[PDB]
Order: sequence, then structure tokens, then C-alpha cells
Amino acid sequence: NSLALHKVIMVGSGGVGKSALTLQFMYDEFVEDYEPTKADSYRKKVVLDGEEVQIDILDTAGQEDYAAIRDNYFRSGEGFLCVFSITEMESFAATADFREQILRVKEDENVPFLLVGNKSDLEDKRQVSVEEAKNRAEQWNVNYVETSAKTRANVDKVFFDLMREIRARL
Ligand SMILES: Nc1nc2c(ncn2[C@@H]2O[C@H](COP(=O)(O)OP(=O)(O)O)[C@@H](O)[C@H]2O)c(=O)[nH]1
Ligand SMILES: *S(=O)(=O)c1ccc(S(=O)(=O)Nc2cccnc2OC)c2c1OCCO2
Ligand SMILES: [Ca+2]
Ligand SMILES: [Ca+2]
Ligand SMILES: [Ca+2]
Repeated sequence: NSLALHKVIMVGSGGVGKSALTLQFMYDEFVEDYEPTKADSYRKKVVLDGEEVQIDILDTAGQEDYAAIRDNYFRSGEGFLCVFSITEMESFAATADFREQILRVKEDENVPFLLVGNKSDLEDKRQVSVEEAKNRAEQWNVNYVETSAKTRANVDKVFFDLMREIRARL
């Protein structure tokens, strides 16, 4: 009767594509104007490797500045998409902070977690090399996936692969 419920949290600095990724996955639309301060949770039934499950996506928008509350939101999460923009080096640097915040809360270096380099359709504006992102993912023992919320490239992949990590590890 009870479906598996995979609780995903989108994290990353501003403008990297957390909302665009979420809305492409959820509604098959590229949304370019989503209020930067608007957070929202999304729930969808999805057939993961043949098994009907529910995905819950918290699309965080950076507004929770009270550390105890931010930690409470992270504690509820089971897996994390840690998103940066390949076109903004500072957003790649910022991923280290989200990682530390998650590890402090989850107390488990194997917490389901993907490093997501978004905006792969802007290769001509790339500021973060594939090599250096792959090297960071290797240091953290996480997979690195490049996505485009615009073209849909690897959007389903990051959500499904994160659910597969939640399924396997929890
Ligand atoms: N070209 C391109 N633009 C993107 C992509 N993802 C997001 N954007 C744009 O980047 C801006 C910020 O995206 P948003 O999802 O709101 O970022 P958030 O602050 O992380 O939620 C918007 O104008 C989007 O259209 C992408 O994959 N490719
Ligand atoms: S809550 O009232 O359900 C709530 C959810 C999300 C957000 S946020 O996404 O804007 N901020 C964050 C959520 C989780 C982790 N980190 C952040 O920002 C750093 C809220 C929020 O309550 C109000 C504030 O933001
Ligand atoms: Ca669960
Ligand atoms: Ca957003
Ligand atoms: Ca779809």
C-alpha cells in the first residue's frame, strides 16, 4: 500500500538552476523567471526501475538564514542534488559549503549526493572545467553529472540516479 518516498533536496548558490532543473523534471518546461527567493516542495509519482515510488523535491531558495532551521530542513532530506553553474566559478566553489552543511547534519559521508554542473548548453561561457569538477567529485566519492535545464540533458538522470542512491543506501 505504502510507496517508497524519496526525499530530495536541491541545494546550491543563486541562479545555478535549482528551480529550472526542478521544474523541467516536474512539468517538462524550461522556466527562466522563477522568483529567486521562492522555495517550494514538489511531489510526483515516478516509476523507478519498474517500481512505483514517490519523489519529494525541496527546491531551496536560500532564504532560510536561521541555522537551526536550515539544518532541520537538511535533516529531513534523504538525498541531495548539489548544483552549481558551469558558467560561474564562485558557484562551484560554494558547493563545498553545502557539502559541509549536509555532512554536519547527516553525519554520513555516503549520504546520497550528486554534484551537478548545470548549464551545459553554455559551453562557450564555461568557467568550471569538467576536469576540476570531476576531481572534486572524486575527492568526495560522489558522481558528477552535467545537466542542462534548457535542453533537458541529464535532468531525469540526476533525479533518478539520486533516487537509486537513496534506495540502495537507506
Ligand atoms: N542556458 C541555461 N540557462 C539556465 C539553465 N538553468 C537555469 N538557467 C537560467 O538561469 C537563471 C536562474 O535559474 P534558476 O533555476 O532560477 O536558478 P536558482 O536560483 O538556482 O533556482 C534563469 O534565467 C534560468 O533560465 C540551463 O541549464 N541553461
Ligand atoms: S519552510 O517554511 O518549509 C522553508 C522551506 C524552504 C525555505 S528556502 O528554500 O527559501 N531556504 C532554505 C531551505 C533549506 C535549506 N536552506 C535554505 O536556505 C539557505 C525556507 C523556508 O522557510 C522560510 C525560509 O526559507
Ligand atoms: Ca524515504
Ligand atoms: Ca530557485
Ligand atoms: Ca518529463
